[PDB]
Amino acid sequence: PVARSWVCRKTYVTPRRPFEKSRLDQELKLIGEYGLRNKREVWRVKFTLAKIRKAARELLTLDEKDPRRLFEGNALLRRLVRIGVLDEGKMKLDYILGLKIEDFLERRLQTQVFKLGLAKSIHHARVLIRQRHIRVRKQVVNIPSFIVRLDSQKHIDFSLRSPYGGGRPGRVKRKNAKKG
Amino acid sequence: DTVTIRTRKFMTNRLLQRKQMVIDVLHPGKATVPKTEIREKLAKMYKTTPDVIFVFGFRTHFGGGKTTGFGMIYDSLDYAKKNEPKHRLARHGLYEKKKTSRKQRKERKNRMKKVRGTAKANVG
Amino acid sequence: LLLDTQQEAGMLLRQLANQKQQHLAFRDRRAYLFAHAVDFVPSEENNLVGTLKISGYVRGQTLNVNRLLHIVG
Amino acid sequence: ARGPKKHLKRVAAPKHWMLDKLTGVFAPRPSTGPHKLRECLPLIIFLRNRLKYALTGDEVKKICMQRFIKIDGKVRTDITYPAGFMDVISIDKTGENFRLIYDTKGRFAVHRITPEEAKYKLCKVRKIFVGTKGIPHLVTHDARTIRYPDPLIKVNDTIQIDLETGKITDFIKFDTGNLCMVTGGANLGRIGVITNRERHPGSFDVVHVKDANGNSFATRLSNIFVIGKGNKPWISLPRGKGIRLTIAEERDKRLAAKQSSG
RNA sequence: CUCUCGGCCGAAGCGUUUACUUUGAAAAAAUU
RNA sequence: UGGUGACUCUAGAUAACCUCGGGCCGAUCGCACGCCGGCGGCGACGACCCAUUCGAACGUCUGCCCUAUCAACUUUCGAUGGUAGUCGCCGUGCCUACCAUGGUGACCACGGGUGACGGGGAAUCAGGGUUCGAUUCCGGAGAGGGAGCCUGAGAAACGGCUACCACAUCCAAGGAAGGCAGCAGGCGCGCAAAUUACCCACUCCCGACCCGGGGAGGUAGUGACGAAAAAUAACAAUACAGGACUCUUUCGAGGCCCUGUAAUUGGAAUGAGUCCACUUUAAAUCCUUUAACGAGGAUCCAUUGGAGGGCAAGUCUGGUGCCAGCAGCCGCGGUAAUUCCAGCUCCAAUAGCGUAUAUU
RNA sequence: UACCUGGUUGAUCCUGCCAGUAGCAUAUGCUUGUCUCAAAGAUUAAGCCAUGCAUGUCUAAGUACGCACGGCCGGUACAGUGAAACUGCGAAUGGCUCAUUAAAUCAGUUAUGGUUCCUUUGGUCGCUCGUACUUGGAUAACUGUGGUAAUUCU
Repeated sequence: PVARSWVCRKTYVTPRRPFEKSRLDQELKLIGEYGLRNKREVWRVKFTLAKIRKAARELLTLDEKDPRRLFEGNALLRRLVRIGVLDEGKMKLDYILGLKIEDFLERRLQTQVFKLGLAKSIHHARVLIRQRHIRVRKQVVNIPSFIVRLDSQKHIDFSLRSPYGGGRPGRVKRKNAKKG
Repeated sequence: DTVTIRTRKFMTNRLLQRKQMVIDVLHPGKATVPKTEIREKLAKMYKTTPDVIFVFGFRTHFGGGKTTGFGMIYDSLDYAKKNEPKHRLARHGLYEKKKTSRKQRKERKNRMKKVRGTAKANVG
Repeated sequence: LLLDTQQEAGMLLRQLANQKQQHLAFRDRRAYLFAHAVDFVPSEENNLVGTLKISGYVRGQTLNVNRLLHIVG
Repeated sequence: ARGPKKHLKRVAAPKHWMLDKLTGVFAPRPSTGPHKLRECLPLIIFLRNRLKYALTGDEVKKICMQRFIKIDGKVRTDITYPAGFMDVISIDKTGENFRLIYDTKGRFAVHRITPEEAKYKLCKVRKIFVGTKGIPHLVTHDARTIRYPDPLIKVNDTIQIDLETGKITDFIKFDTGNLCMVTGGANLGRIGVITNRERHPGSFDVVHVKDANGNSFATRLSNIFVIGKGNKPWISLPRGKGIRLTIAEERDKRLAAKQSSG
């Protein structure tokens, strides 16, 4: 006996067919649109969406006045509204099945840094996040797969310690300015 | 100068004659500050001498802002000596640990288990 | 293994004393010997030849006199 | 095993203690005492995990051995002492008096009590027997055997006793239309009025209890504790009055508190 | 569904017994 | 008297008994000391018997894989039941004596097998299912194999004893001492699995005990079992190249973006590492925080498989010539080989990717 | 994600298997920059083990005549700390493994009105009509003499 926890999951599933041209083209189009590292990020978002839809489809089998269905349905709806994937008007359990992978990929920190004009490219956005130039509210966030909440989007800043933020220019400018 | 000390959940534990609290240290430019500076700032904060304040468990958050630790101010040094663990007293020089390892005294215990009577104190 | 302390040296001798031995077939089929002490008595010093007395432990097969002896060099 | 067990694992400990999963391998194994270990708080969990007066078990030992903690008016130095239902814990150094009363969700709520309430306690009598030259004895739920009781007190009744003398002050009869609380099963910690009791000879008799909001439920006699005469309780109640809220009402109250306090 | 004892009701038998179905209370934590 | 659903219950009364291998009925310690020569306040160790707590142990009902090339089994030596006893903590063929001939079975007894400890659970899965579960939680069993004990509340205990069986250590040859399916470690076995490290600080446990002890447990070392996050570069200007908006019959003319080839340039941002210090901790290490150094492609250079079809991506070039070989399958190779061996190029996944095997 | 593809023929449609496909666990090969968790001598040999460690324990409160002590004040019965030893408790928990085991174990459900129970907690302890202002013999530790090659022997 040890005081250790062994709970862990896999966050993706490998597809059934290895070489299908339509799936390869669609996944590469997603990677190019959102500047992702490999197919595993696409598969991870796809697996998250599949879990959400399985939960909703399990909820829709119950009676409309069931207590579990109401409680879990409003929980799932509020969770999907808070990340900005659902809207307030279309906050119903039937609309959850109409969700896309591209809906969830817009909510990444990479996409939101690119959209707000902090970066000039989606690849530049991934670099800038990985380089510790981006902060959210006050915490420096180094993860590009950071899902931005709807109340957390309005203030994404340049992390004052960064050269693009407050000050202290980096290694290259200090070396080049110390030439003469 | 820019180092700021703030206190979360505070309690006067009269059962152990102390005041226990959670400390946040804000140091936006520097590294994680040493314990002596934190002890001095709690000493000026709570009007008590820094020789009785014991602080520990300081974790610096990612990014480089806050540091969160735990702190205790005792009423006197006698209560501090009676109620602190010996290792937090040894960080202030109030304790001295024996220099013998485990294995030496385990083997010594077995060796004197092999012998009987006042001859037990001779072996070593 | 480390060789820094005499305790590590005793551990290393314990390791070498208890190994699975790798056996070479060429050694095991011939009868070889490592010379621990070599003495020489010349038959004639002008001839520069004589009887050699090489002493050591027999390690391979049973050492029979009638077979020829090869000195490797 | 070859004899009685002395250890206890955290994951095999009772869930109402609310122990972690990575602090250790071992839970506090309670000592034998007036309460079952499945139905008790050891003093280390109360002093360390609930009240936060101590940070480690060494500090619990250091507080208990300085003779500050009383259980039913008796100084206890065993840190794993089994403290149970209706139980009075007095800390005279800080001037605090707590009762261990079950919470609505099935846990032991720390209920601070006014110091003149800390002089008495309620006990559910477990058995009646006549022994040793015609002397009757009660045995209660916390193993206090009381000789020479009132002859009207029967089994499943409750008694209010003074802690300094250990003698009965006054009792409540088990009957319908009385206030009770649940100490076991799924409905643990709920307070309501006895509606009826159905008899099943050779088996468990079942009691139906109606809540103050009209919610009906059932338990066994082994899980009923009469706390009031009629509707008024003989003790102070926790912050929740023993009314179980569904998860929807708990969510609504949480969102209301979030809206009110920002 | 009812005749007797007690305050329109509570006790007593039920009703040939089941299978079925719904409900209630018991079904350790961890894991799901 | 009191109680149960039901006592041969509890309590009461009477007549006696009460074991020398004997039943309780205080020849014990501490702290303060104080009041009418004598009385005393707290506490610790005690104690037959009740109850309580932790249990334990015997029972009730239902539930398990394969096998009939196992169809009848059980009872002389208890098999099924009765009566009286013995033994046992107690109920009982648990054992004895005397009796009766019963008991289980195609609704699969009995026998054999299991690469069978059982559950909580795990993998896979539309729904139904299949397979796994030695493995940290609960229960059982056992300490080389059997057997018998002492002590004790509790063991048929093995880091207790006594034997026999099998191994095996020191001998001065008479004797003596053993038990890692605990923690490390070693040999052997194998396709197959880590350090003879540090600490009782955390979690708890034991003791006469706030103090001592714990290879329990914790902390490091080894660790591509497996799971989570996530680098290997981004941008700007030019030279070509596309696709759009405006003006033009059209050609064309532009200020609108995009793309790589850049055998073209340019400074900026960095983490890897190097390494003060603080923080972490029982002491450390790691992570985090931070001074200083650390980036132009000959580097701080990403692999593993494949390119006829299934199945994504070459009828390229050279060599070989039914050879060497490739090829899960269909097949390729016998002189233009899209399949071998290489070079170039391309394709898939990517810090991972092959192959063998069990399984879904 | 309730899915299929190649191969029997001159060609076709079937039955039918083989092969392909994806996951999961062991092993092994090539490769490996950062960070968080994390299984790990189960399978075969419940095979065999060098060495070291894994269970000990004192409060004001059972027994202190070891100068082992700085040390009282001195006829102070016992100032205090206290090795050793006697006494008491624990060593029946924990840890390891999965050989045995097929209504057995185990799981859920119930019974002990058929039994025992250290300890904890509460009850009870002039309820007996029959030297005490204190009873007796030892035995460790200590001193001294030894035995055996050898032991936690005596």
